Amino acid sequence: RDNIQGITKPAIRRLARRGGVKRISGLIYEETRGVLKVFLENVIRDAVTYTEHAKRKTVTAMDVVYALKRQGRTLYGFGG
Amino acid sequence: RDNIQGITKPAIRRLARRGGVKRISGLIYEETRGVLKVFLENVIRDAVTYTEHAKRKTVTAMDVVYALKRQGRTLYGFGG
Amino acid sequence: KKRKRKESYAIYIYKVLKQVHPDTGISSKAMSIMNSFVNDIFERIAAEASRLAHYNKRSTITSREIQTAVRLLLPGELAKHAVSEGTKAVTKYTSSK
Amino acid sequence: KKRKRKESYAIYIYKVLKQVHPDTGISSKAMSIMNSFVNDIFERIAAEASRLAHYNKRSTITSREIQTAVRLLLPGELAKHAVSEGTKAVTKYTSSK
Amino acid sequence: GTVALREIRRYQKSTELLIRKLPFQRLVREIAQDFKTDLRFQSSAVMALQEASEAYLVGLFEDTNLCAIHAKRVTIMPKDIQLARRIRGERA
Amino acid sequence: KKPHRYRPGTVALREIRRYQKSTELLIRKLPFQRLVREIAQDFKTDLRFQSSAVMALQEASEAYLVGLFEDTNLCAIHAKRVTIMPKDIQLARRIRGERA
Amino acid sequence: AKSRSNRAGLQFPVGRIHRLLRKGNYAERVGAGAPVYLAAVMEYLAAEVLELAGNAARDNKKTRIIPRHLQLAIRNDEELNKLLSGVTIAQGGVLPNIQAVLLPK
Amino acid sequence: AKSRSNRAGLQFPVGRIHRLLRKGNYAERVGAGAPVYLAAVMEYLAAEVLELAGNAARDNKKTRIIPRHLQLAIRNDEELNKLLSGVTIAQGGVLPNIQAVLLPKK
DNA sequence: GGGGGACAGCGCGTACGTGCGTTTAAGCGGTGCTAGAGCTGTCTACGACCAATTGAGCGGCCTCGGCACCGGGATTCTGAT
DNA sequence: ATCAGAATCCCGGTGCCGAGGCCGCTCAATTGGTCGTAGACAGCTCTAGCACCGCTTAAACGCACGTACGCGCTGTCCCCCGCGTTT
Repeated sequence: RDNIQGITKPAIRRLARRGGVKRISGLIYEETRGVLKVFLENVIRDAVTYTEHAKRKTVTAMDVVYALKRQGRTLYGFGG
Repeated sequence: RDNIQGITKPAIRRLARRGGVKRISGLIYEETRGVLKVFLENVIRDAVTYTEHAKRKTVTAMDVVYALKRQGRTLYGFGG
Repeated sequence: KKRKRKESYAIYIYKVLKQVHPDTGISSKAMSIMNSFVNDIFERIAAEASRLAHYNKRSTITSREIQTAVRLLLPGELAKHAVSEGTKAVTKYTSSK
Repeated sequence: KKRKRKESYAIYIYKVLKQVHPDTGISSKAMSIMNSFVNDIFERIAAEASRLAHYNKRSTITSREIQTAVRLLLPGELAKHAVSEGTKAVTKYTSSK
Repeated sequence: GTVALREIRRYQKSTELLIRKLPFQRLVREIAQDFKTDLRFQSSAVMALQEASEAYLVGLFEDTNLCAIHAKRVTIMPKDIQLARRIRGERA
Repeated sequence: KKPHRYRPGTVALREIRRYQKSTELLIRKLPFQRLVREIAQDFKTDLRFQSSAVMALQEASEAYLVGLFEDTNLCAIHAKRVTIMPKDIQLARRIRGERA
Repeated sequence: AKSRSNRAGLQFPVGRIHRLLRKGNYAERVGAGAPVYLAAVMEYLAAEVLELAGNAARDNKKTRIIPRHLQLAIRNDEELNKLLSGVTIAQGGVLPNIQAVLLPK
Repeated sequence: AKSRSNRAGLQFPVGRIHRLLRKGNYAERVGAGAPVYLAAVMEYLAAEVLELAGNAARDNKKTRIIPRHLQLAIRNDEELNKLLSGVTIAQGGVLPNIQAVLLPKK
């Protein structure tokens, strides 16, 4: 199922007003979903590459944070 | 001596024309010189630190490449 | 039947918290985030020291290499104060031998 | 009295150049730029392979580690082109072994 | 206007995941289905992906907000997102 | 008769088209070398420099300034203007994250 | 018999850091004072981070340090935000900040 | 007798890459097929770079590769622009690009 | 010297903020099971190390020809008409 | 639409200095041999990922309505710019 519509426009509205926006256009949501799809098409692909390299098929959180720090987004949290 | 006047107005004008700027304001030059000072006082200071580790008082181009690749500005040129 | 022994610094994190804040507690995910920060800073300083040792064609890392790595990686006075106290952290390390 | 024996790829890149474009020359500045490019991408792939060996808690780098490093660092169809040419290079090297 | 800025001030203090985790998990599984078939995901991996994606898009949203403020406007535009991705280097 | 004067902006686009197909250093070499020595005098005195180091610093600074001017022009075009402003420069810097 | 951590005046394990540096494949030989200096630097950074977290914890009357305190204490400092620029904190967020044009008139 | 470069048919060296991997403090144990893989990858990347540079040189009626040809070759290719994003090329410049609103009005 | 461009003011209207009924499925939580991550044993093929050998990689010289440079013809926008 | 007028592209004459070919050294790749050792593979276990489903309700969809800001237009006033002269 196509779950890109699962990111509803009230959720994108709450996320945008979290960042400090008071007026959000209606066309913001489509490009926001596209950028989220690009980010989850890169990072999860890198995690799939790590999990395939590890002779596994369960995606761990350490592969996720490895993909995040590979692209320059260092994350402190799950995995260690 | 102070060499803030060494970066002349036609030099910044030519750098803006190479950057594709149709019209240049008069206050562009001061902030452009300030950003140049900030970038130089980062890169040259890192090069001085690299030279000071190497027990030398001569700043070579290889330490300049080291300081540029430390800050993410990859350069393929003099030094190697 | 334990699985494996962990490799973290949570007891040392709690001890450092006890020297700084004797009355303030910590949570588990805060210690996980702090341990991730410790591991990232350790990896950054170790990689910078390894690169700087490879730049001067030296296979041995001494205290001067990691002093220069701390100077390069840390801006502000946080390196410079670490220039001083870490040096005397060397000195009473050498005075205790 | 020579100074030192340097390390460069002046012969190999010129050999590939005459393999592809036999009527095209190149300058020494472009030679230095190309050598710096080759050394930097080699350092990137070596660092990725070392980090992937430490990722699997392994002290040995095999062909699969550099396969994964090429698949990760290179985007586009050049990654799978390099994977195909590396697999056929490994089989033709082991067949000639 | 007033209640929007009031919940903005509330939401600069709050820290919960605004994206519901089940549709985000379904989207993650849907995207990962294209790469490798029959994949499993740890829950901490999904939570880390959710937190990092939310932080990245909040940074993109505040970049969009400052871009729209710079454009003598207060309502954001998709071209602000395009300019932010172009200057940020995230636009291919 | 009146002298032949081109329109304001046509000459500017003419040197943009000339300088987008050029590989020369717009900054003069010796004032830039004096500036590099003056900057390095702040950190450590009696420092010697190679000419290749000065040329590499000048090329990197010129490329960084060209990219900064490109982002500034993008910000000025986004603000419905053809003239760049200092606010465009600080906007491009804070999007790039170069302001600490 | 006697640990090198207390002989160096620190508390972090110098032997663990030296063992991690030895098999971390950074150099052929590892010196003695370099892991001591590393332990001192990370101990000072840990002390600064934890004391700013204690500042943020006593701002909101909390006797337990949460990562909200870490998020509010890693971004208010200009030097720590400069060092940790692209660092993402789990269960974090942004500082409370509103632009001047967004204020009501 | 026979070198490993001619054994795998690759122009790029294998012994130099293997020595650099062994003495580069990368891993304790270094494989045998990995330098061959690295030499093949470097050879293909070099061949693609010089092929695009030769295309740019034959576009400009030149038989010698100037760094302007490298600038026009790397930045025009989207894979080389994406991978070598922060790479500054010495003695180069920018692609010929003028914005639509900066064009003169007709 | 000036003229186009940044900036300020004012009306259009529409597009998004706000409120509420309604639907939509999100969230919490017991249950099983089972594929698989991880741990343990073995022994083995692959790699580090020592030493003699060599042939290709690199320093030095050269001579040449690809491109640097000049002017005059032709082209091509370009302002005034 | 239509005019000449400067900026620039191109072609021929020529010249000149880095670039590749050659000479010759020399040092790291090559190969033979040996011993260490990390992991390939197979059983064994135990664990959480996934699927499921029922109850409660948080929240999204969407319609109605409103009003305030993008945006088109107009006026203004001045800021660099093209060009001439001097350092």
